[PDB]
Amino acid sequence: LYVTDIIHIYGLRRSLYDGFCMSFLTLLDQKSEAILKPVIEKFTLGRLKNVKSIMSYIITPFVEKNMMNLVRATSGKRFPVLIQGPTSSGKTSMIKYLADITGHKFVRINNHEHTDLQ
Amino acid sequence: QNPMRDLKIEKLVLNISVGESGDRLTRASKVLEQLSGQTPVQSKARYTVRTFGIRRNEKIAVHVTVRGPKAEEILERGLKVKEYQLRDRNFSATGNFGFGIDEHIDLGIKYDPSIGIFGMDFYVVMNRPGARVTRRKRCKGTVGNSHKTTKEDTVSWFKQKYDADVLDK
Amino acid sequence: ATQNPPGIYGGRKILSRAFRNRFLELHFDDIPQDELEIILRERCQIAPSYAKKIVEVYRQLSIERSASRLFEQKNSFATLRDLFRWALRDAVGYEQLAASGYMLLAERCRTPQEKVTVKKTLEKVMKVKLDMTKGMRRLSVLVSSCLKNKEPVLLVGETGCGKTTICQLLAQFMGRELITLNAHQNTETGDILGAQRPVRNRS
Amino acid sequence: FLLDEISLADDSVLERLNSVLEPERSLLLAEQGSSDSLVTASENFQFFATMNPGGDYGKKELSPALRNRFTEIWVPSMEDFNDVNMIVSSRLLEDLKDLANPIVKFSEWFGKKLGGGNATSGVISLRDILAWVEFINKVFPKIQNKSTALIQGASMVFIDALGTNNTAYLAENENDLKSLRTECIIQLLKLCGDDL
Repeated sequence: LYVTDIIHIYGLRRSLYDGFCMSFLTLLDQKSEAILKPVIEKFTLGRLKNVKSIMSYIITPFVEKNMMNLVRATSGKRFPVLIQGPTSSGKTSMIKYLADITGHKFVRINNHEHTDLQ
Repeated sequence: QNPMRDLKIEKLVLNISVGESGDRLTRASKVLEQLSGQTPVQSKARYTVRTFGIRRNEKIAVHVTVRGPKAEEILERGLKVKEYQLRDRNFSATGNFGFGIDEHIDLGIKYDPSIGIFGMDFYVVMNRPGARVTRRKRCKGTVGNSHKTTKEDTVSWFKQKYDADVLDK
Repeated sequence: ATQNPPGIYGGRKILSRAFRNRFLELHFDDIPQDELEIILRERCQIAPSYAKKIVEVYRQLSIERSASRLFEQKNSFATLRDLFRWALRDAVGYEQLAASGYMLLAERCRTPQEKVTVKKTLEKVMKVKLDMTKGMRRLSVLVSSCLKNKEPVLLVGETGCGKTTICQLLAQFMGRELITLNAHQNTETGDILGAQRPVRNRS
Repeated sequence: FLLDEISLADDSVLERLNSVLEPERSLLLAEQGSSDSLVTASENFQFFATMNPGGDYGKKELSPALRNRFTEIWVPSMEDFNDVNMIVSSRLLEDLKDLANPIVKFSEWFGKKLGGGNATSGVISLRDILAWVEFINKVFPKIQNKSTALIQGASMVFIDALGTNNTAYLAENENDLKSLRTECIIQLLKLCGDDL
């Protein structure tokens, strides 16, 4: 559902690394992900012989470009993205800081321990 | 001998080089003003440089000269910053001396983010009574040999009152 | 979605396997000190000692004693937004950094032993960062002067130890609503909504 | 929002305060006047109140996100040389000022010994010293009445704070060498004779 998210006849051979690393390397809780992008990074490089014309508070460089493309496509495609990291590291500021670029609405909710299905 | 050949400070001259005109210079100026109470003076580039990005007559630096008591305050005040340690150079063969400080805040003076942070230098020129002979209009003279300020004599002066240290060989 | 790691914090439950297949994994770490050092420091007049010591001291103090299961004091916890409140209010450095930073991470301890090392270690970095009682009076002026300026101030400690003087003096000195409420063992989320409604007038 | 015992509550109460300053809303919807209408937004809703810690008896520990957003005031209990004496000197100055020195010396030592994890009346603080020092303002004019009343007034909660004065049962490797009231009652003979 990721490779079909972004269409190009040079991005199809480079979408395998991002699509295969978007759900596995960033979803890992341990340190067993440092040796899995070596084969995908070397296997998903320069291999497409083209056609298609390359057509369709603080502020960090990792959340203003490294989480905008994946967050915009993942949030616009219709998928439930999860924020993994420290408590108050900037996981709630990424949506509000990345929702000012496109026409979308963000609602910050604070759930407790009494949040069941009912 | 010694009576009347004491060793006053002639003048302290603080100086700010800024490879440009505009805001960043009028701010350097603002610094020197509030710090001296005297309105400071601007200096134009003497020739054009390019690798320094300046043109002849650009207005490139301000400075201000300060004399008596007020001089001694700012001297000591920035002399503090320098932990009362100069060096054996720093003193001229004609017996004056200077130092630089960066960060003009390390000597009173708040921050204000619409002002920025500038250095804190300034030379100290020393003399004795009767300096006027070499400076008035009529009968302009040069001061006698055994009256001229020297390096030895000024260092020893500094080492004394202030108590500060000289350093190096 | 958002939260913390299950392997990091003890007592946390893992997610479902059916919801893990349709859930996108978005990794988001904390910001750097270089991107937060330009915001904490107004201009170049304050110096880089405050911005560098504020991030270096908080980065080592926050990592040396977190609120997890590996750290000692769980009450002491700071973030990236906690340094902006202490850095933005401290425009004039010199001796206000220790008093303004002693009630941030050093005031989150239990006793004086946990605040002595944090206050001494955090206040000892100011002398090395720049080349160049008192504890109650240093926090009494900043707390009373910062309490009238706004902000959610919390007074933790023993009952009747001196937490009623700040609330009574601050509430009696300024003109507020005066919404006093005595919480007990049966004070849930309905106490605020039930106690906040028909208070002021409504008759 | 003045809250006294807000840290003594159980589950609930921190969800609204933790989302009223961070999220800017009153939880996940208002209980009164909710449904599918207007939402509860907070643009000018501040919060100012104190409370206790999470290490106290009957008190719950707060979250790191709710405690990291607000300024924590570093103010614990008073000392036993100026706080206990100055806080116990008021009211007991009309009776005996020489009997207020041994009352604050044995109240600070036992208070750090008798925890509140055992019984509900096992916890001590300023209420025990203030109540014990304010409840012993009217006694006899001799040293026997003041010493016996002052030494028998603080015991009402010292010897009554324990679950039992002594226990005897057939255990395996468990032998009681001393009681639980002898250690707290053996300091009265030395404190009553040392001060008085």
